[PDB]
Amino acid sequence: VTQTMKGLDIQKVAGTWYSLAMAASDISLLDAQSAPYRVYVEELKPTPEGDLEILFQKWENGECAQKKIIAEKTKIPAVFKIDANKVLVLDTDYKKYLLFCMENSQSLACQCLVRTPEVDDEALEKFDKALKALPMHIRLSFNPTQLEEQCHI
Amino acid sequence: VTQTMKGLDIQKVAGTWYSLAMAASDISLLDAQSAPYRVYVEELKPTPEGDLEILFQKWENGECAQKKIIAEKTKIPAVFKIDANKVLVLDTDYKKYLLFCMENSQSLACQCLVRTPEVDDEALEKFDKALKALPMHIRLSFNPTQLEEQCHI
Ligand SMILES: CCCCCCCCCCCC(=O)O
Ligand SMILES: CCCCCCCCCCCC(=O)O
Ligand SMILES: [Cl-]
Ligand SMILES: [Cl-]
Repeated sequence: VTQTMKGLDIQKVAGTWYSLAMAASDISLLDAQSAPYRVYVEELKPTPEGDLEILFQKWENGECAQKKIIAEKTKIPAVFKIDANKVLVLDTDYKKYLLFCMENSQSLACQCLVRTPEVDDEALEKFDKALKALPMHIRLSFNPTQLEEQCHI
Repeated sequence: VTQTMKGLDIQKVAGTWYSLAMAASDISLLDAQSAPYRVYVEELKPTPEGDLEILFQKWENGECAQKKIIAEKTKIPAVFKIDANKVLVLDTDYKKYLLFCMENSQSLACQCLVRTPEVDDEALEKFDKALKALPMHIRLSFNPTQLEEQCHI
């Protein structure tokens, strides 16, 4: 991944987000409700030290689980680390959309986050543009009804 | 779907094809190996009367089944009917790629077929252009190894 947000101000990503689209290098990373990278972002909670707490939903064992993880800052404002993985922030306008990618050490999943439960065509175009450079083999997007449901069911 | 092949000569689609990419209006139409529209085209066998016999693979009950169906001609050269559905041929150059869609009566799945087990970037661009007009919520594509395996496993 060679696209990062220049000048990212992590404090201004605080608050509510919706996983409007997802994409991944391998079909099995997103194909089932219980696939490893099928994660629905709910809320971003930046810390004063500049770590990113993430609230998300994940389907585990026929149930939509509410989950929490800390992404630790690095020397690069647009790149965080997660234990189990790099999180890279590609692009955001803070008020409407955020594009990000997660990568292990060849598995890659990226999302288009939006602030409201609405299909934002401009944000999906930028998402689409950013993926043109990436070896993606699965793409999902969700309608506004799914965006307001637990695990987008 | 409002894109059909003007002047389609059904006889010249005869022979070998590979399902390089698939897309569908609903995630559950393509998300599992056993999803209803997860069909891998193998061979097209036009009949003299101008019907289209289709050989395809489908994963049923932990097994890759070899299957056969007849798409009946209509008054439109680019549109066929299948019992269980309209099949529409959007675009083909006969020698390299064929784009088609299947629709019931709101469910819609489209494929990019190629002649050889190769990622044809030009054909994927046209596939991408044709889908811009369609309400797709899932896209898959397959690498050359998967293209040469039963059910693209
Ligand atoms: C602005 C960055 C958004 C990052 C969201 C990443 C989601 C973390 C998912 C971790 C997977 C898991 O813990 O099961
Ligand atoms: C040029 C047209 C290509 C058409 C291929 C259609 C595939 C048919 C799949 C039917 C589904 C089923 O019978 O289970
Ligand atoms: Cl999209
Ligand atoms: Cl594609």
